[PDB]
Amino acid sequence: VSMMCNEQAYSLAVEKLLNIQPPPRAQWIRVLFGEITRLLNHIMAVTTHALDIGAMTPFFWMFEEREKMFEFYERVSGARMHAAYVRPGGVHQDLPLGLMDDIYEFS
Amino acid sequence: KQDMPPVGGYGPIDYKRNLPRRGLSGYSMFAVGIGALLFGYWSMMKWNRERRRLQIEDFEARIALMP
Repeated sequence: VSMMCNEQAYSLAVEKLLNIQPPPRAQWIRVLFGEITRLLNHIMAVTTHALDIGAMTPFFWMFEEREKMFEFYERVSGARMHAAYVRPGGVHQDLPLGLMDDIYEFS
Repeated sequence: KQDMPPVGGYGPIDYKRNLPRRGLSGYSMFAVGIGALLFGYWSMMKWNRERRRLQIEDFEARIALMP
C-alpha cells in the first residue's frame, strides 16, 4: 500500500549519515504524500476487514472513490503504484501545473 | 518561476461527524403501532361475524331439503 511512507523511512535513514538537511520546498511534499498514504491504508484496513467478515457493499462503495487518488500518483511520479520517487537527495522532480486545485477539489 | 502555491481559495471541508436526523422518537413510537393493530382487530367482527351469518345461510340450504 505505502508508496511514499516507504522510502520515507529510507532517505531519512540515509540523510542522517550524509550530514544533509533537505531543502524546504521538498519537505512540504514529503508531508503531503506522507499524509496521503494514510488515506490508503485506513481505507483498505476497514474494507478488507469488512470482506473477511462478509459485507459486500462497503468494498465497492469506497474503492470507486479510491480511483480519484491514483491519478495523482501517475501525474507526479512514474506509474500506478510503485514509484521510485523519494530519493536520498530529496524529491526527484517538481509536481507539474495543477495538483493544487485538484487536491483541494478532492479533499 | 512557474510553481504552485495559490494565493487564496480554501474551505476546508469539515472534520465534523454528525447527522442526527431523528426521527419521531420518544413515545411517539409505540403509538402508531398499537392503534393500527387494534384497527385490524376492528376490521374483524364485521367480517367474521358477517361470514358467520352467511355460514348459517349455507347450512340452511342443507337442512331445508333432505327429506
